[PDB]
Amino acid sequence: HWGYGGHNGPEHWHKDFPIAKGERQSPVDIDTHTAKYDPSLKPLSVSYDQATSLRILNNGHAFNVEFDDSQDKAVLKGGPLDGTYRLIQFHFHWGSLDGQGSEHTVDKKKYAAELHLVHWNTKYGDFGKAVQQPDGLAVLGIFLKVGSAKPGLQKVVDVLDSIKTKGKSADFTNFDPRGLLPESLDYWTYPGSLTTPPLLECVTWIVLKEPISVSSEQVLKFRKLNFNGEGEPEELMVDNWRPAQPLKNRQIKASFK
Ligand SMILES: CCNC(=O)c1ccc(S(N)(=O)=O)cc1
Ligand SMILES: [Zn+2]
Repeated sequence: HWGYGGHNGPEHWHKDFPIAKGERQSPVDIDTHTAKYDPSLKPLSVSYDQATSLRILNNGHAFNVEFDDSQDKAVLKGGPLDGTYRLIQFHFHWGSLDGQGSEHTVDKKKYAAELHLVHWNTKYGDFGKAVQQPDGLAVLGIFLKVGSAKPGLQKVVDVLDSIKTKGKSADFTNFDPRGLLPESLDYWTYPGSLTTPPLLECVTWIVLKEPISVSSEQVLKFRKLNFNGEGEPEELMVDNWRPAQPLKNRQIKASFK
């Protein structure tokens, strides 16, 4: 199976998922000196007031906080998007040490982690149909740096002990994802892909410029998770990030001057 180990990591994925070498793969490096301000981009509308989180799952590659997406509760609109995108899950990618972990980079800088809030375009009816479309998904990406603690992250880190290994889940209701956002919603955007197999080219990426700060203790708790299942040899869940892929024939646009 694919992973981020010594023998099944990102450089191997193309053998089962040839789109790994496609034309709109993610993540990418964001060159802040080449991305152009686009005055036609609108403010992002993040409407998370009615979000309903349900569960948190260790799926062997990350942990996903899952939401009820059976109605337009938590939605993303505006920005570069046409239409309404419903929040289905969020997860993170992170490193074995603070100097790596993000998927996107900014002028080659790697952040300690990156949060992905995954949304699907409701014009396609369900998530599985949305991932087959070039405008099916919108993923809001937020960098994490280590410094002050993020109060709104602590409920997530304190449940992690209960989902240490692959296939474990826990009830996770009433979690408010607004507590994971930075102050500013200035962003970069470009067309890309899922960053894990099947690597489908179905994503409008929206990457916030302002990182959130998390504490060393918070990220250390992500790094105590396991990729393996219960009872199997322990492999810490660290360095679950794909490195930057070729930009090819794409432009990265900035929402801000
Ligand atoms: C189809 C099963 N895979 C997913 O639904 C999926 C969602 C988001 C991302 S990411 N890392 O680009 O936000 C990758 C994969
Ligand atoms: Zn992701």
